[PDB]
Amino acid sequence: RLPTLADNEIEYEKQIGKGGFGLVHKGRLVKDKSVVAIKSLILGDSEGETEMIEKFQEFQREVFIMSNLNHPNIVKLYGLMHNPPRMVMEFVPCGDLYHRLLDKAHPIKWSVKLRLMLDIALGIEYMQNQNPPIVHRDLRSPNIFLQSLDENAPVCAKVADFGTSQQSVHSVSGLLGNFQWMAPETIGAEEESYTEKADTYSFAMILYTILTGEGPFDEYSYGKIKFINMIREEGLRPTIPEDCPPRLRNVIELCWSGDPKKRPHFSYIVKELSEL
Ligand SMILES: Nc1ncnc2c1ncn2[C@@H]1O[C@H](COP(=O)(O)OP(=O)(O)CP(=O)(O)O)[C@@H](O)[C@H]1O
Repeated sequence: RLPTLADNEIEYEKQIGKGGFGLVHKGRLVKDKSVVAIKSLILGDSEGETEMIEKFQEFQREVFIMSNLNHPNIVKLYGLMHNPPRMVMEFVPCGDLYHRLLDKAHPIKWSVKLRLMLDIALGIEYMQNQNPPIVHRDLRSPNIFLQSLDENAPVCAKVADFGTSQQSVHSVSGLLGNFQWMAPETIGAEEESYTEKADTYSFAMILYTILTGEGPFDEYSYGKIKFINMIREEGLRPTIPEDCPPRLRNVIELCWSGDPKKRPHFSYIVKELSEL
């Protein structure tokens, strides 16, 4: 169930849109004075081929997945708008995890890192406890939005951008692109199936990037085919630093296991991370 907002129920402020299927605007709900992000669906008729205009299904997939999710560590969908088709999402004020980690002169302090780690873990835990489980398929640092970087804040990090997300009681397949973040069983061929355990692998890469501030696999340089082979067949993984807490190292290593079934349930992951 998703409520409908009219053009008068919200007021626009500005644009900040790097949108995949349109434009993103900042705005406010007239009722709450609540700050809000507006994601529009813009079909460029003078832009793309009839196969490219299948970004409609992405906008759709997002709406469908978002309508069932209600968790503090997942970006909330307030409602839907028409003409154009628009998603009304809560505004997350501190940017995303990818851009914040680029700032080397200002490293995130240890306690805040843990808040971020646990925040994302709780979000994904929620996703995997759904019936059927939510497979995000695009878990990476740009898709983690930062609510606050204060260690005592209610919510520090939120999971976002469920556009390529799949929710099926059966098996899910499809070759994914962004290989440095994605499970080995998702990057080799479309001809093989995978589960929500792929997200558990992606999460390990997110744990690594928070811990080191560095891009996963940035320490290596291979051609695409050689890179995919190493990850799949030779167990190529980013190097966990020697000073990393023993319990965090174990969580990361189990979460990026080549064998998907060895990647832990998030009840275990949350518990382990909370002991850090
Ligand atoms: N709820 C929100 N709160 C604050 N900013 C948001 C937001 N939703 C989107 N944005 C911003 O609007 C822009 C739109 O990006 P979008 O959400 O479409 O991801 P994307 O698909 O562009 C990631 P990539 O470029 O890697 O594919 C981003 O810069 C993001 O920071």
